[PDB]
Amino acid sequence: GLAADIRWTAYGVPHIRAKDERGLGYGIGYAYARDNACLLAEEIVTARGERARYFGSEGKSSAELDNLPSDIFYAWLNQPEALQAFWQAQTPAVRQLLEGYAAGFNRFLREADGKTTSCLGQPWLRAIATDDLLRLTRRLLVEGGVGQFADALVAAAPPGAEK
Amino acid sequence: SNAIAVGSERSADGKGMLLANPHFPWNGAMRFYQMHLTIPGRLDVMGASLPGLPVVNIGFSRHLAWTHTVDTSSHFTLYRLALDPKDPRRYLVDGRSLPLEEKSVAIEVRGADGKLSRVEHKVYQSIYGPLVVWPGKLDWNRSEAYALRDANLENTRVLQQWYSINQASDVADLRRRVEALQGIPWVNTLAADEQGNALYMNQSVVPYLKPELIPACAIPQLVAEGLPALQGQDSRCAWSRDPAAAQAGITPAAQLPVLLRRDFVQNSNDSAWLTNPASPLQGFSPLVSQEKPIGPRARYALSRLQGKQPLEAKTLEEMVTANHVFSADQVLPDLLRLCRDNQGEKSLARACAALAQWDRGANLDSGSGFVYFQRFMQRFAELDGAWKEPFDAQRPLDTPQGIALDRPQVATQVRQALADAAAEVEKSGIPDGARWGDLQVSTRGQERIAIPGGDGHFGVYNAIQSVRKGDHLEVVGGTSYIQLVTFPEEGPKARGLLAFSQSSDPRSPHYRDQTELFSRQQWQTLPFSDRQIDADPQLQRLSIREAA
Repeated sequence: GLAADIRWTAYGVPHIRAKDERGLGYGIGYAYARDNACLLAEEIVTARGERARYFGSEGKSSAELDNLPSDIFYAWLNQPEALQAFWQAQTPAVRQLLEGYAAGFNRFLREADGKTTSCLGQPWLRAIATDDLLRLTRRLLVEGGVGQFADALVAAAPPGAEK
Repeated sequence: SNAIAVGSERSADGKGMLLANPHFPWNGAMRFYQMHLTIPGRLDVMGASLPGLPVVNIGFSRHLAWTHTVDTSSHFTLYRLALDPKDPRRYLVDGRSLPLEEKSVAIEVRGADGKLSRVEHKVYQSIYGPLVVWPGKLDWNRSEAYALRDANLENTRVLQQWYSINQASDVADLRRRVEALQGIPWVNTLAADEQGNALYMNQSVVPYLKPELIPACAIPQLVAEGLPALQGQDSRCAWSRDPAAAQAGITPAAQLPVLLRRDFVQNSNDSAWLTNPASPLQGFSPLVSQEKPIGPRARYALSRLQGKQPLEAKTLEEMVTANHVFSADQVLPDLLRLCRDNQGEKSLARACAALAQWDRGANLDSGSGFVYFQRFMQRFAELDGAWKEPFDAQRPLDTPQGIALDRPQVATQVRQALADAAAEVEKSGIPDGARWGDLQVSTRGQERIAIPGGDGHFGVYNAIQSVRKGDHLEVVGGTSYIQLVTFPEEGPKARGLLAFSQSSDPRSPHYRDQTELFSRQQWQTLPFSDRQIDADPQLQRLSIREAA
């Protein structure tokens, strides 16, 4: 199955040991959830294009984009066909790292009682899938490109009959 | 971001050394996180990573340390479309009218009443990519529109690339691994190894045009404004193909800048050009690297690095912790002379006194002279021909310098600029005697923590960006994961901090512990060996498992 040995040193730095990528990913996802589950959950909402669904149109993402334009952009960027192509192009090692991460993040969520997590019980805090990690990866990928034109993409519409 | 790699010809110990000082957000999807990863026998790497990525992005291993800085290369191009004069949803390529594709997305929106409604939105796309509008610059009218082709949309190699970097043994191996896969999206790579090699690579995913196409395909006015814009009505302006590239239409690795030295390499987000001025990098595509004036952080770094004296770890650490406002070196001496020339102008007295007192830094205890200087500099930037020594391409390290006070017009405008800044500062409601650390903070629960450093645009190597929030400047990004690595005989010695602390959750014991240390500029050991890990009296262990 999946298994990891985790040691934390001062300041909460994890040291993860495993015999393979799936177990290594399991350790990473668990350790990261313990520190940052709410952050990852929010950013996954953003990369799924679901901010307006949970927070309405008057809010912004942590990139300071309005929620509805951000959602249009990420719904476009992270369409099912794009995520499937990206997944199909991954090596077994990377697929295993991602499978392990999702499972380790979700194990922390099942066990959490609030010691280090402020958003338990929120509807947007939920078990994650490897596709969510692909969404995050793609969001980061385009930060030097079309991501800087997200508002401009959403604004692009043909003219009417103006003079 | 800043990075400095030192090799065997300049390090005090004759081995490699690396300073990693990325400047990234303090919150959100680019918030660094420290971790050490081991699969015994074949993977042992430590550093920091971005949220959701099961790999180390900046880090070190037994014989190698590496980091990244955002590069100046273009990672997309814009295409100016020639619209079909009968139909603005069609565009012409080689005179042939093509339809835009329309892809609709559907979004759920929570309303004032709490119910969901469905919003549908059309995304228009050309053969190049989606259309983009910047009102007043990139319009979509009846003649033209603009589409954007992003080179990293087909970069499915990005996770694999850092997985491979995490396995690299030394600088030669790191260079092979990156040149082989070309999965780095938009950063430079700098690295040092124990043997004393210092490496700079501008090896990222960059649209490729053969040299003869570049002047033919450019939109001149937009390229002059820094936009990588091409003629989208001409099929010959498609990105060029080369079998050696790892991805269709990107630049092959042999055509991208690399410098391998034994003295040093550095980068602070300028182009490859002056990575090490003893061996300028020139002759690349303008999509890749241009010879532009370097910014004050790199000018600062080169002022400390050039020469013959050995570099110690402490030297590199203090380049960060000095918080020196290097832009002051270029303007403050002539500005103070102007103050002395105007001791009768009552409106300037407080600014001149603050500027004169100032330690020229962005330390917690630095006085209000820093704030006067920033506001003055924001106005100085708008003046024309005010440098005494303008940028000289034959003296890129030492220009521009000085205020052209001998030109009566400049003296007038610079004095006005100072009076304006002085009035602006004094109109703010900042307490008399407040120091920089009283103003610039990072909020933790309802405590604040004073944060040293200042905006990289003023040449502060410890770059910190903040925004006014009520009565203070709230830090939003800047120095983040710090790592300084050397290679003594027992194993790598890594020192640093994660400035904003491991956890973003106020409930965590690790929400503000390194931020207190960052405030005090007290870097710490990054334990890597089993010996270092076991010597930690805070050590906690947990083993976990589940079925797949």
